[PDB]
Amino acid sequence: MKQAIGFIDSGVGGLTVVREVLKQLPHEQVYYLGDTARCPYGPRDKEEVAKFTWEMTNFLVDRGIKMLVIACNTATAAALYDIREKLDIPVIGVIQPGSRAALKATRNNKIGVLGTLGTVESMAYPTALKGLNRRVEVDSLACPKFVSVVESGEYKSAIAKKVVAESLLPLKSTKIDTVILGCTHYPLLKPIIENFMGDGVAVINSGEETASEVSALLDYHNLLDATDEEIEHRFFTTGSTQIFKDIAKDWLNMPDMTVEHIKLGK
Amino acid sequence: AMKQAIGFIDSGVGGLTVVREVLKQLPHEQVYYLGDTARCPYGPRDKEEVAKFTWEMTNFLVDRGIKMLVIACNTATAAALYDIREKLDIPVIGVIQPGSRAALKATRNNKIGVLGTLGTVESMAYPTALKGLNRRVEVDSLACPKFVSVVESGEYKSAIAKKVVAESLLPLKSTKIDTVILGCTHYPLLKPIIENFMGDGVAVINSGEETASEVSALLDYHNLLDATDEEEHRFFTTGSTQIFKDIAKDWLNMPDMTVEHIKLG
Ligand SMILES: [Ca+2]
Ligand SMILES: [Ca+2]
Ligand SMILES: [Cl-]
Ligand SMILES: [Cl-]
Repeated sequence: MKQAIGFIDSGVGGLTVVREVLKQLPHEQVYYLGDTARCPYGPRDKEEVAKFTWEMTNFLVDRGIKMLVIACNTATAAALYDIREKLDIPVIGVIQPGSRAALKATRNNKIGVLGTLGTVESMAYPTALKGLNRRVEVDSLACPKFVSVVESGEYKSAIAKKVVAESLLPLKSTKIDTVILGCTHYPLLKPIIENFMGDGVAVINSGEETASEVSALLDYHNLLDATDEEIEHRFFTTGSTQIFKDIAKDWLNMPDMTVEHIKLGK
Repeated sequence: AMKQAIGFIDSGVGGLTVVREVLKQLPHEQVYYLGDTARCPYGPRDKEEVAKFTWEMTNFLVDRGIKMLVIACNTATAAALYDIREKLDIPVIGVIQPGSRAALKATRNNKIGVLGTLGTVESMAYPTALKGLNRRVEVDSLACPKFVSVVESGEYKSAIAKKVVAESLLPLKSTKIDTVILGCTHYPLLKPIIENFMGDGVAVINSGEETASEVSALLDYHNLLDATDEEEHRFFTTGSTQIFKDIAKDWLNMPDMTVEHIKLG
């Protein structure tokens, strides 16, 4: 009768959300699916992204999940409303939780948003933020290089420092006191970004609030488990299981995990 | 008439510690607040009576057209949350679960102290919630019956408050507890004194912030967030309006507040 929390993503970035779920909800089993054969999603057409997101959704629903996290900013924007309406389990994305966390952390209502070209172009974060607080001013900044620096493992190195300083220089001209990491890969750069931005700026890992919302929703529906003793996490990918496993076992401190290859769509 | 309020119910001024954070995180939402000052304390009351009173406050605010309810009182949450959630057609949340999440996020060694009322402690709601989230947590609870009295009397910044806090909390210093949950919504009014007493190795937690984020999340989830530009909060007490205003205006920074007296019985 034990059921997983499902996570869907285009790749490995959603693992940063899983990381916070492991901390905050240690009794819950996680089923994660990264569609690495077809990432990036950012460049793709909304219809296509919804179709892909439904394929991933349907796969995890067949596997038995009691809640779904769309742990991808692009998929969250393209499909959240339709999936939430059609499924009878709770479904959330990462954008409303990140926005909430920013509104909690800000003191001057000047917020920065870092993300992919697609994310920043969507205006999803400004729309969420401003709907909650009309006084907020939001500066959005595309950071095209960051995903590569993280996936390639360079995110602690001298390269990351230079890439962060280069990319975020515009933000230094502002009085922003809060920066939302609006791409699930970006938490791996968080210490470097905090260093560049300085001690007056709160840097938001939206996985932390997302995990809290999962916990709250599970409680709200009386679905929280009491033990981790028969926990069997499962990781699924459409791309290379080895490349995925190599990253995941490091980010999640899980040397013994198993990654299942799957075939979706076409 | 198009905006509807979020309702908050409490034994007295404690619920204001949740309201403060709602005003911050949800600045366009209207608050309707009811404190049952005339029957405070709820702490030493039997669970059946706490539930009865909590239902009285609920009915009052439901009749005023609230769109969501926050039980901003820990003993009431323990007594009545599930029954009120189950019977109402509007979302209802309590304050024990958010406090429990917040404490577990702050702890470094998994050793948590809970301060609360006699009723909250007897219920074991906090240890049950905490261990339900992380079975490796170690929880110790302490009943602090004088704390509510000092807060409701407007004496929470005084020499007497400092003595009472020192008297009650001294046993926590003989432990390795690194996190203390303020498990009565009145207790944040005493937080500077408690922080100074406990010292800097101990995270003292006001769960109002975590409660307000949950209110925000549930409104969004159910498509209940206010999208209008209407500009008027309403406070109700079963005791003296002046004494309530003196405390509320200190805690909230809201010089022009509307406070009215009501009868529940
Ligand atoms: Ca109204
Ligand atoms: Ca231990
Ligand atoms: Cl008591
Ligand atoms: Cl209480």
